[PDB]
Amino acid sequence: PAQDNSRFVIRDRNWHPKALTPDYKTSIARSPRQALVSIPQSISETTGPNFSHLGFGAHDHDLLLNFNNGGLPIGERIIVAGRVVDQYGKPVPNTLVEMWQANAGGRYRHKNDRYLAPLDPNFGGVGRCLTDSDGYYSFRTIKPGPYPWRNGPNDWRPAHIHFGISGPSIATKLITQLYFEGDPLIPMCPIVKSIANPEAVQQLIAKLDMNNANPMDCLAYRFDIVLRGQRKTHFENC
Amino acid sequence: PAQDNSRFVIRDRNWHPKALTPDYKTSIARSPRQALVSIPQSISETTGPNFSHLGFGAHDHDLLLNFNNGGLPIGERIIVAGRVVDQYGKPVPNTLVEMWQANAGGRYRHKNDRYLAPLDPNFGGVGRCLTDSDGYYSFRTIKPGPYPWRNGPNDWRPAHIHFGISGPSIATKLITQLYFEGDPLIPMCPIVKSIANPEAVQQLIAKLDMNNANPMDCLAYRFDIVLRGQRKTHFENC
Amino acid sequence: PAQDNSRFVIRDRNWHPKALTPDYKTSIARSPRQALVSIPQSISETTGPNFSHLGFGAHDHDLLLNFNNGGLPIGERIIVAGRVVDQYGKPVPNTLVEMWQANAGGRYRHKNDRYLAPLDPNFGGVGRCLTDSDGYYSFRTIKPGPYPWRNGPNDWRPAHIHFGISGPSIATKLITQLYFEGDPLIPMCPIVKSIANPEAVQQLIAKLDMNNANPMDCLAYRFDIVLRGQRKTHFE
Amino acid sequence: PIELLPETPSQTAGPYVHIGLALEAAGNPTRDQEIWNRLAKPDAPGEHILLLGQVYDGNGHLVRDSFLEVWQADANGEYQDAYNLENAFNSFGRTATTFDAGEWTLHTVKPGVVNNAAGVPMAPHINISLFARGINIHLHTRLYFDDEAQANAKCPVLNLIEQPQRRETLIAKRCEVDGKTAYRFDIRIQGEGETVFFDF
Amino acid sequence: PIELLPETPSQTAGPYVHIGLALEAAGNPTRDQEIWNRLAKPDAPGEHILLLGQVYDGNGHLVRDSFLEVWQADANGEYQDAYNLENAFNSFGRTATTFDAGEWTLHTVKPGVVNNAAGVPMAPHINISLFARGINIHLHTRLYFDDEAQANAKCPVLNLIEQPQRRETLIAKRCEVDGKTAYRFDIRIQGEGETVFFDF
Amino acid sequence: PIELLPETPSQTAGPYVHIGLALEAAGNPTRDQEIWNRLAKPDAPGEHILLLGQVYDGNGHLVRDSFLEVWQADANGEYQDAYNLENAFNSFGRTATTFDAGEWTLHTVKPGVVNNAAGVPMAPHINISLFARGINIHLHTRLYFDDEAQANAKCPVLNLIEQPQRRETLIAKRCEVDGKTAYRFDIRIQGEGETVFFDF
Amino acid sequence: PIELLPETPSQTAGPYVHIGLALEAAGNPTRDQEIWNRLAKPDAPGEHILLLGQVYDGNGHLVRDSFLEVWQADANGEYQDAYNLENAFNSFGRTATTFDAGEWTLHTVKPGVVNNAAGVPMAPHINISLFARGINIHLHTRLYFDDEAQANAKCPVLNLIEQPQRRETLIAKRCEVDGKTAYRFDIRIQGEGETVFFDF
Ligand SMILES: Oc1ccc(F)cc1O
Ligand SMILES: Oc1ccc(F)cc1O
Ligand SMILES: Oc1ccc(F)cc1O
Ligand SMILES: Oc1ccc(F)cc1O
Ligand SMILES: Oc1ccc(F)cc1O
Ligand SMILES: Oc1ccc(F)cc1O
Ligand SMILES: Oc1ccc(F)cc1O
Ligand SMILES: Oc1ccc(F)cc1O
Ligand SMILES: Oc1ccc(F)cc1O
Ligand SMILES: Oc1ccc(F)cc1O
Ligand SMILES: Oc1ccc(F)cc1O
Ligand SMILES: Oc1ccc(F)cc1O
Ligand SMILES: Oc1ccc(F)cc1O
Ligand SMILES: Oc1ccc(F)cc1O
Ligand SMILES: Oc1ccc(F)cc1O
Ligand SMILES: Oc1ccc(F)cc1O
Ligand SMILES: Oc1ccc(F)cc1O
Ligand SMILES: Oc1ccc(F)cc1O
Ligand SMILES: [Cl-]
Ligand SMILES: [Cl-]
Ligand SMILES: [Fe+3]
Ligand SMILES: [Fe+3]
Ligand SMILES: [Fe+3]
Ligand SMILES: [Fe+3]
Ligand code: NA
Ligand code: NA
Repeated sequence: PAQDNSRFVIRDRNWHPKALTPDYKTSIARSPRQALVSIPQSISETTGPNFSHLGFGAHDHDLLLNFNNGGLPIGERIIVAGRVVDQYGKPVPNTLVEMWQANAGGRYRHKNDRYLAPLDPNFGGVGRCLTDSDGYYSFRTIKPGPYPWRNGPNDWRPAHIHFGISGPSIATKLITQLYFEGDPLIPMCPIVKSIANPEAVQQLIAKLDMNNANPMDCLAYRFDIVLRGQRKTHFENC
Repeated sequence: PAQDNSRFVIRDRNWHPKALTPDYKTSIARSPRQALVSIPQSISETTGPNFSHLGFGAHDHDLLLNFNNGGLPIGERIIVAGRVVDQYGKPVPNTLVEMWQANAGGRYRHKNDRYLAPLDPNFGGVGRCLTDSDGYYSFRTIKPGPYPWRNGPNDWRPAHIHFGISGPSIATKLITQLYFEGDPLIPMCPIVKSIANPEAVQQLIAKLDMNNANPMDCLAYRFDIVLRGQRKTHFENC
Repeated sequence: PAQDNSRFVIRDRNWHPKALTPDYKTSIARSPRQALVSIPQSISETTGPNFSHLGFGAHDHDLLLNFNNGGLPIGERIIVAGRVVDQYGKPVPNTLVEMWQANAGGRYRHKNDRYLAPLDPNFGGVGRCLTDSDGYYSFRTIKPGPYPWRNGPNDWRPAHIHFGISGPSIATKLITQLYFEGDPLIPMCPIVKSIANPEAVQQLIAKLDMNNANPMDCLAYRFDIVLRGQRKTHFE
Repeated sequence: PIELLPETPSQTAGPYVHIGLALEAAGNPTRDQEIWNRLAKPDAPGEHILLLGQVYDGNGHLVRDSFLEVWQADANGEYQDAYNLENAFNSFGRTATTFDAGEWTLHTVKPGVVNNAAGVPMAPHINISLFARGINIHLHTRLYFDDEAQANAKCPVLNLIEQPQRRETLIAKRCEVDGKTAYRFDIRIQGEGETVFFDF
Repeated sequence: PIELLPETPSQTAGPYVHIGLALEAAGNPTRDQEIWNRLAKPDAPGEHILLLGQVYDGNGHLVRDSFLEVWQADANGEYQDAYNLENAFNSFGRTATTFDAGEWTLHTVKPGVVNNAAGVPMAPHINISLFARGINIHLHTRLYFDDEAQANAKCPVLNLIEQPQRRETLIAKRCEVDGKTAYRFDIRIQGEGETVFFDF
Repeated sequence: PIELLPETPSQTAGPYVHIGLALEAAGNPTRDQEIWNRLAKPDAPGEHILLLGQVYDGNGHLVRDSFLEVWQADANGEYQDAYNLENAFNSFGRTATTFDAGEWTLHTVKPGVVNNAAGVPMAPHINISLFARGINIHLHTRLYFDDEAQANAKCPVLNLIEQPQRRETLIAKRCEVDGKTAYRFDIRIQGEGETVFFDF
Repeated sequence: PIELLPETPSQTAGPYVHIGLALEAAGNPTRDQEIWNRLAKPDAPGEHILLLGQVYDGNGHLVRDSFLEVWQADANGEYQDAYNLENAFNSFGRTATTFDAGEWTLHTVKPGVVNNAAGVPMAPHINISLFARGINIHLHTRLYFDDEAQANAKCPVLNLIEQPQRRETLIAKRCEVDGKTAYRFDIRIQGEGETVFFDF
């Protein structure tokens, strides 16, 4: 079983979005009004699931083939790849990276999506993989379209892919969103702007990566992810 | 019939792309080696077709409906709209604007397109309209995907829509390409860079136009087009 | 038979003042705490009153003569003029512009005003007019004085005139305030500063307009007003 | 992106709004023609109704200096934009809360049904804009009627309000005032029972 | 001072979180192996329990699109981190609220006691991370058990909550669901009875 | 100096130009009305002729994806600018090279003489604009006729070409295609026999 | 976009390239072991062949200071990367043109068929890199064989050359030199018959 053998650098909650960001209307009623209670790290917080033994399907990381109903999805073919490191720069190997997204027209394959834009019969929109021994992951997909939502009267999410990353402990687990280099919708989005520091937003913007493209086939985008720094305990209890 | 009643400002052929731009490989053998011969404007050059009496179909300007085989095309729904003016700022009314493009995945509906990305059974990729009495045009379409081509070993066109504009004379007729605000492929493209002056390239970049979007439906991009300045003759023959 | 034939550009509610601006104390209890609910425009929102055949009196736009009790008001004689356009730069003709203000000493002719400064027996403080066919309006008045008010313990409104503009629909209707070029009270006012963006505040500052003055008579200030962009429907 | 001219920003109407827009309530003489709270002369077609209401702040106290503007269809579901004090009916009016009691009143007819832009019928409604001291930009709401339950249930505007409980805040209560049909429509700006406000 | 690389900032999981992490609930086909809400095979050691709850926003309305991740010791107080669908027990699981009733369920065993870093025993608990549309960064909480009152009163984590009344928000209520031992743990994100959320 | 707004810069029509401007040739369905290569109804006035040609690159290879726009006077020397598929004659048309043989065709009448701006008669001619993959801005040329030698020798436009040998590149060769009067006008973009291209 | 470290830029090998890479041709003593033009010892499996050629500039004159590097599969279609002067066969060698005659020679075996990355067989080929004074970055080409017409016709590399006439530039001519099978492969850097050069 798991042991308490490390500590995780405290989160900067002014770098992360705060809970109450009223331009993102749903956050008003879904944000606490009391302060978070700080607690020291124990084995409950410094351990978490490792997914090395989860059974992955052959195409789990390939959204071009994992919802195959007779053909290829329509859309901009792309590899999304990168490295998961911690704040000390150390690779995070064998960690679960999950992603989900809309199709090329900004339609989600989800019963609650009321957007008119059509489903793609060959696109599901979910992927998962494990980082390799050097911290690298990769997915193949189509670039999601922007899509309109009921926040303000004319609000549109930039093209984005939802990411979840487990990391070494429940303390490191993160859900975030990847955006795309140069998208003019990014600075207009109240969800992006839940993050108060524009330098923090920069960290969510995937860069075009021509070096990783397959010629005559697919483009590529690089998205590196930084989880909380992990260090050994020192001078504790003594 | 047509009369010679105007003159058109001489083209700046260092603002336009030159013919020989060898990074665009096909231009090497398809560019003249002799100088163009300058000639004065006559009725042959200062007149041209007016298309007011061409019969337009109801959906000719609407690429979401003009290739309807049972459903809507998959892709980012967009209006592309703007104004056609001349270099003096005067609107160019009742002029033919034609456009053609690939689908959301960068596949063209053309027998010679060898790209693997699938056709969309509900997308053709051509539109046409006439500017209105104030010079404005508009189309509805899906945003085309980038697509790979055999120039260099890893060359990709940015997302683009081909435009042809007639204007008042054969002297004004122009074919050009619209690109999209923020696309990181734009500065890497040898066809874009056929244009030597980056300020000229800026004129081909359509801007996101939220004011013209239909909420919960489609985004919009603005692309204004400037044709050669038209002026009356003065002090000629005398 | 008003008709739904246009759409109005969505408001930027970070340009406008937000509802909760606590330094303006009365906003604390008079601001919603739930988000506004966005709805699409219908004929209910895209139409509104046209006041072309409201009956205006001779002096409705002239505060120097519309409260005449045997003399002229005391104070700085001024013309307040400008153009009403939409965000596309289109003039807004035949639209209703209403204005109200204090007198030269900062005293309002209103039963609830407890400020000690005297009323002016020949000044009322209200005007109204229609923009002309090119979108222009004009009033003649006296420059209002600044006003102390019970917000913080030494708060003073800059000199200001309240404005109401109808525009083409209920969606365009706006109430705002005009301030005067150079007034050092402007950056100190918590009502002005309900507007977060100082470039938006700049849009409320009327500029001295010597070109529109009547020599040996009255000065003039220019205040242009921009209402929401109006466009035709497309692909609906 | 494309950026247009910025809209002139809103400011509060302030406590003395009545000087400009509600002359009698300020304690002042009025002009020959005023825009006020009688949308229907007695002879106008439709069911004649009195509307009344109070406005509450976040501490539950009356907002005694509220100013309301209203916009509604006539009984046949048509908006009448040509404002004229000679008309038997005008689609537009203005009211204000009294300083002692805090109550506003309107004299009108029940509006007919009008379709939204997609052709779907909306329940009978009066569009309201609320202005006051401490309100930096006016608040938009709608007054619907509790005796139109079937129509309210299917209104495509009401159905954009995610919680049913919030829809109830826009339904005015039928009653009788001096033998005449009336509806009470209270607005709570803030807190418990907070009235739905719209952006469009 | 020393500054490390900045952490990638959080964003909301959004309304369609189920596409990626709760496939069935999205309305979609599932893959061969899914991470879900049954932590214990029927013959796993310990006392088998059902956990269930609903999640409330600041207006008292159900949050019908919430997603929860849980982490707990097994019955012997050991964290089983080698996740595997063939394990008798996984310390990790996931659950989500149904859209109709807004209720999540988890099938597990009551966790054994584990010590904090100073060697002091913590009361039996389940670590919970709550994700949803409108939640910009996930909320951490703990589920403790109302039939462990002696342990709870001495828990060095519960004791970091200054007010005893707030400690009560973390104590699940023993009950019976279809005749089987269960504990209900409702979460109130905001307002009256607001659940304690932790930072660590 | 005075600087006007800059003209929108040209770009290549590209290989798939036919999608937009030569739908059939792309392999696609056509719309009710297309702008194409039959300028003259059979009973239009004047001498009915076929024009055809091939286009060569600097290596002597066929340019199989070229697109041509033409503009010419009718038989009476008048430019008919009101384009209409019901006209007996349109001064405007479009044609494209077949992919197999690289050959374009046009059905028209021989144009009548028109004067230049100084009143001097120009020899009968067709104004041509050539577009293709690899051509960044379209090339302007003129097609004149080898059986108009007297007129050609006095043309004030042909006379602006300094070298007589280059004038020869603009003279189409009279021939017969299926027994009918035709003129062949090959274009050499580059190299030996390079066609004269104009700027105006 | 993502930008890696820039590659060290190329420069011409220059006229004295032989000092470094072709010691005997410089007029210099050689070292014990040199990399040179005999890829196959007499006993290596496969058809033993002599290859020879000349290199022409754009004015049709011999490039007498050319240096060529070659890379080819053995007779069984396998690339042998472990370079060793003991091997019966090496996949790599070097040659140079003589200063008087301008001719280079290679002694090798005809390479077997190798598949491209998609599994399609390529015709037998030798990969050549050409270096010289006045060549700023080396030129890549392939030498194919005129007695493999059927395979050449189906080569997926040859088929990427758009014009058939250009494919002919890569086909070496079978002949006999002193009773032994030879192939001549001339390279024309520029102009008429210009050899196809590749980027990859
Ligand atoms: O926790 C809070 C955070 C921000 C705020 F405005 C109020 C709060 O109670
Ligand atoms: O290390 C600690 C951190 C937070 C806290 F509340 C108590 C601690 O002992
Ligand atoms: O079962 C699934 C597999 C792949 C995908 F993209 C979506 C699914 O619902
Ligand atoms: O908080 C922000 C983040 C990114 C941005 F572009 C603007 C913001 O106000
Ligand atoms: O597994 C770990 C344990 C302690 C530490 F500092 C780093 C690790 O990656
Ligand atoms: O016309 C030309 C243009 C550029 C060049 F390098 C050579 C030419 O003959
Ligand atoms: O006006 C002219 C322009 C160009 C030319 F070659 C001759 C002219 O007379
Ligand atoms: O005939 C057509 C109509 C519309 C379109 F997009 C393509 C076509 O080929
Ligand atoms: O000619 C150019 C045009 C645009 C650009 F970004 C780079 C160039 O070299
Ligand atoms: O038709 C025109 C004629 C002469 C001119 F200067 C401008 C025009 O638009
Ligand atoms: O409820 C709220 C709380 C704070 C804020 F800025 C706006 C709100 O609507
Ligand atoms: O359908 C809609 C719903 C809400 C909104 F704000 C705009 C819409 O177009
Ligand atoms: O009736 C009035 C007329 C003009 C004025 F300024 C104030 C009034 O109350
Ligand atoms: O919000 C403001 C507006 C104008 C100003 F001068 C300062 C501010 O803080
Ligand atoms: O749909 C509704 C409409 C009005 C109301 F009061 C409650 C509802 O649930
Ligand atoms: O110490 C406590 C622990 C749990 C609880 F519910 C209340 C307490 O005071
Ligand atoms: O003047 C000329 C006109 C046409 C031609 F072919 C040759 C000439 O010398
Ligand atoms: O396909 C070919 C291959 C080699 C050659 F010489 C000519 C060809 O047409
Ligand atoms: Cl279950
Ligand atoms: Cl034909
Ligand atoms: Fe005031
Ligand atoms: Fe999303
Ligand atoms: Fe293209
Ligand atoms: Fe050297
Ligand atoms: Na916010
Ligand atoms: Na170039």
